[PDB]
Amino acid sequence: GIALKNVGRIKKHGRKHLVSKNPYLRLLVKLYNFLARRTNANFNKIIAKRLIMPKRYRPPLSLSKLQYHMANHPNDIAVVVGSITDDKRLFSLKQLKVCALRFTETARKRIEDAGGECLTFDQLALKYPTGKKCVLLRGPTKARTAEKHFGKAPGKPKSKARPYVRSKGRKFEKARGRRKSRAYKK
Amino acid sequence: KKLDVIYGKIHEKKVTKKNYILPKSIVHNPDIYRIIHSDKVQASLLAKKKPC
Amino acid sequence: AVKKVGKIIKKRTKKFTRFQSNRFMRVKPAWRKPRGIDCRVRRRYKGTNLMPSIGYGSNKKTKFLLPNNKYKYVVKNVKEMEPLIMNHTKYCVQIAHNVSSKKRKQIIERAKQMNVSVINAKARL
Amino acid sequence: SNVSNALVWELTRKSNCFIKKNKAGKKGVFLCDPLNVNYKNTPSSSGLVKSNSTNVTLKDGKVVFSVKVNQHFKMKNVEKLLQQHGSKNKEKLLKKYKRLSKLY
Amino acid sequence: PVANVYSTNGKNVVGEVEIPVVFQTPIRNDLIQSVYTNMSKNRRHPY
Amino acid sequence: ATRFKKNRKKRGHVSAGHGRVGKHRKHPGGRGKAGGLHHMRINFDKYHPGYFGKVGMRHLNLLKNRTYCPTINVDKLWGLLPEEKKKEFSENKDIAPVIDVTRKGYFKVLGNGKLKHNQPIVVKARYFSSVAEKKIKAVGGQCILVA
Amino acid sequence: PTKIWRRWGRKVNLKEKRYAVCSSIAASGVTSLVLARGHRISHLKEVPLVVS
RNA sequence: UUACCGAUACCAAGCCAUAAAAAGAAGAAAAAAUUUUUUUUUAGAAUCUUUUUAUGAGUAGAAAAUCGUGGGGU
RNA sequence: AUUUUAAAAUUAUUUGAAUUUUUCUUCUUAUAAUUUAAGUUGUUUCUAUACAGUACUUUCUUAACCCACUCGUCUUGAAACACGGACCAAGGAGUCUAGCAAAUGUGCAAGUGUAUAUGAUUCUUUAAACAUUUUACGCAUAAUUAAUGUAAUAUGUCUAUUGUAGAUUUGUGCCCCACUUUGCAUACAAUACCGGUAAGCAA
RNA sequence: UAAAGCUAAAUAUAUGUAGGAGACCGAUAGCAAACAAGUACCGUGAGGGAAAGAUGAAAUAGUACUCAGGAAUGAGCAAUUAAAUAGUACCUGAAAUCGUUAAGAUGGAACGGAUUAAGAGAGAAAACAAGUAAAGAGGGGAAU
Repeated sequence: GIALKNVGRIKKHGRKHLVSKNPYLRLLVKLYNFLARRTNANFNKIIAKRLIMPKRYRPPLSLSKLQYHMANHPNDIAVVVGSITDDKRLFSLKQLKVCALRFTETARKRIEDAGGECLTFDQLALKYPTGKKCVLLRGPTKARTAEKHFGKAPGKPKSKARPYVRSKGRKFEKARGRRKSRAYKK
Repeated sequence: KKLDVIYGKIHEKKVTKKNYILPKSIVHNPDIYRIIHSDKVQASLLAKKKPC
Repeated sequence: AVKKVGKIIKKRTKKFTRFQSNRFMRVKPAWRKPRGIDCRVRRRYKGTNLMPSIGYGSNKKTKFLLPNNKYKYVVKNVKEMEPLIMNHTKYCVQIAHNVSSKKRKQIIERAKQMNVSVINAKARL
Repeated sequence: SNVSNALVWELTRKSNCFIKKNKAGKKGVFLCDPLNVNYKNTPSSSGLVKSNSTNVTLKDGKVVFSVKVNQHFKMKNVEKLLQQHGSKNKEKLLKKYKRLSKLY
Repeated sequence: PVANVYSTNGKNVVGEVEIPVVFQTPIRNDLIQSVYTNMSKNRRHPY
Repeated sequence: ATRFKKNRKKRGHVSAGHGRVGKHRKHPGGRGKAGGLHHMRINFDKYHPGYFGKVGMRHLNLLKNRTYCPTINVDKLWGLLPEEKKKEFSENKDIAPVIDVTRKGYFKVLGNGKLKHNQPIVVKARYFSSVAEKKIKAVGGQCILVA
Repeated sequence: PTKIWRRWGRKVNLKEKRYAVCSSIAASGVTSLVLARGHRISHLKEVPLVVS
């Protein structure tokens, strides 16, 4: 008998393997696991970790946010482990070198028309195997509507969680506990 | 020959799948071992280390 | 008790039997984990029907091979024996039960000229 | 492009008409491509993964030497043929052929 | 990237053709398998 | 699907994962939304705060077509029209685009976002927001009311 | 008791179906895959085989 | 006061699994006969391979990996 | 198959030194070997000069020493003087549909799903597949108010609010490090702006 | 433009009849009923309501003949069949339960765990001998 925590076995949390059985993504994961092991590059380690993540942690990054994040250094290349989506609110693009998992058709067309280029992660591993001049970016991992229902329960004081309701008219979840005139408010 | 017509090249009115774009790939060339053996990343790799 | 035959250690023989299968006919001896509440065997009371556990597992260097230090491979015709042409030292062959007498003879002669040993060589003759 | 040797191995490591598991003696898995010299289910031995590969197999009772585009021919002859279509592996093939020759 | 066209007598090759770009799509055995199971469910007769 | 079900993995476990003590009985708390305000009140108040009571006046028969109006913000007006024509209207300063958002399916133009500086644009819509009009004529454009 | 209102069919995304068809054609175009599926194609000249 | 006996605990060693870790995408070794033969092997599957260390009760309950049965594609 | 290496120790020669002054004194100079290094090796017998026995492997049956209460269950507590079970076979229990969410996989992405339906040399299979003359509908893309309604920096600038940490990137001291440069996600706050309510004014 | 009237199609069909199918059930299942089934049988009545399929290719092969028996049966040196231990309760023929033979144990339970020992059954795929020379049967490959 020995008095250890968790009986002496180190416990890790989070993903350990790719779940997607996409052969191309499996090949990419193999390549970047090898790259992360054989080079010291935290760049490659981060990319190898992010290729493994669920969909909700590879959110899209719009063109406007891409070109805003890459404003100050214009000759670098931006690498996103999500998808790049178009932004109709953006009036003009400018000469972006972007590596990404996937591009929507509109975003790809706009980037090539602006004269930049779209890169896959195998091309990124070919040309910048260490990540020189490569800026790691990610989209908003907490903007999705599911997070709007998370956190403190709707009903706890000063809670911002969205409740689960069929509809959102005046007669749905809006009388008692949501205004001072009916018992209390939140 | 009709495959190009059906899937977007040389479009004709009643044959081409309307507004359909052929799926693109996550990778550009899946020869990951050729990219690994390319000299740019071979120069990038650190020296082989040893196990326990 | 463990038995040793060269490098082969069998950590236990006399395979585990289901609790009370000795004194109940409707209880077959095939092992079942006693879920129970006051179950003696589940509680690991002394002197009764110990349960299997992973600790009995055999050394994985010698885990699946037969008393001839060869892995068994079961074949149904002559075409399934091609891979053994370059595995003849570490694999032995066994003819499937539902193979007729001609295919049996053909398999035996092909295995002999491949010098691959056969386990059930004298069946149906 | 679209395909690669690694991608083919990814597609065919599990689903294959040539894979024989060992259900009874659990440890073996054999790959029996026409171009698999040793029958290991391995990207380095799989003839449908390798770009070029030569081996010898018996077909309808006759030993035939095969080269991968997909050429077929009927010991000195095998040595000459291996020299003609050659890309350790050679010696392994020679010994495999000499073992094949002893088959009725 | 071209493919030779053969005659109904295999002994001959007639004018070659260019390989359609649809042959360059990702091969995607997982996607094919899942779509196949969902699709093949659609011809079942009730019981 | 049935061979992936969790009950299959409790096949010889007596209680089927439902407790040896509490058991799996039928409606031990009531049916549907029974106990709100009485014995499910913590759940109702913790997850559905404003559930009970009524607020507001009745609208007897609604006819949603009367008050239906989809909205668009000013920052998407330029993206409404194609890229090449956007470039044309940008390069040429004597011409402006006239966009009838009602044809695209929008009835009201809202004022969120930023329009391009010194780029005139005429917008036709059934309804306009105050700030939407302010931005449109701040960039040298015009709002036209249609119906 | 088995009922007739079981979910007999499945609605499949049109884009996913088209993707599957395109990928099946692409797979038919590569020799190792046609060999691995079970066809005895060791003797045909090229795998994207087209005749007059 | 000594010696001794005495656990599924402790110590050294082996093996199984669990967890973690170090690391990894190509060349002849021996032996037996008589320079020439013969016998074995001559590896490279990434949820993989090699090696290392620690660890292992368990109801209710949870999960993973496995084992079977009717029927359907391949 | 590129650490059972190197070192360490020992032996035999060898160079110098030191010292406890020497037949195991120590420290290196070089070479050659060894193992005390760098987890068991050798010899002789037997099995046996057999083809399955009186031996060896194995199953079973019997003893013998030590141990061993009837399972399932409710229960704080069951071997219970608690209940169910004479025996055996076969059957026998978290499923199906609707709806919601989370998780994960997949496609597409400010969109997405072509609903009912239509067409079309497909009409064993086929009740499935295939297709849809450049604002059908759902959900999403905007909130808020009982409500008339109103509706997100704001044209000084295609710019993209402000901080504190922070991934990545850039330099100077292709691989450690302190300052530089950039500042993702996110967290904590600050600011604006939208709807409602108050308050002040109110043509 | 009420207090009068008619009107086809697109729609529904656990009924009846007739076609066609199926990732359905496979004789304790599937309808209650695969069969002489809403039958036998029960209840005054309204009603309730089963069990029960399979020899063999062919009985246009369903057991002839003899012996012993009152007979049923049995046995055969007799007989159909590929087969009668397929003989009409007839395919296969499990378990509970019982019989015969053999072996063993046996002082108010029996069985068991763990370790061996003695018996008794089986067994050679590691549990010795590759090659070498001869003669006998064979099989293949290359060489004109």
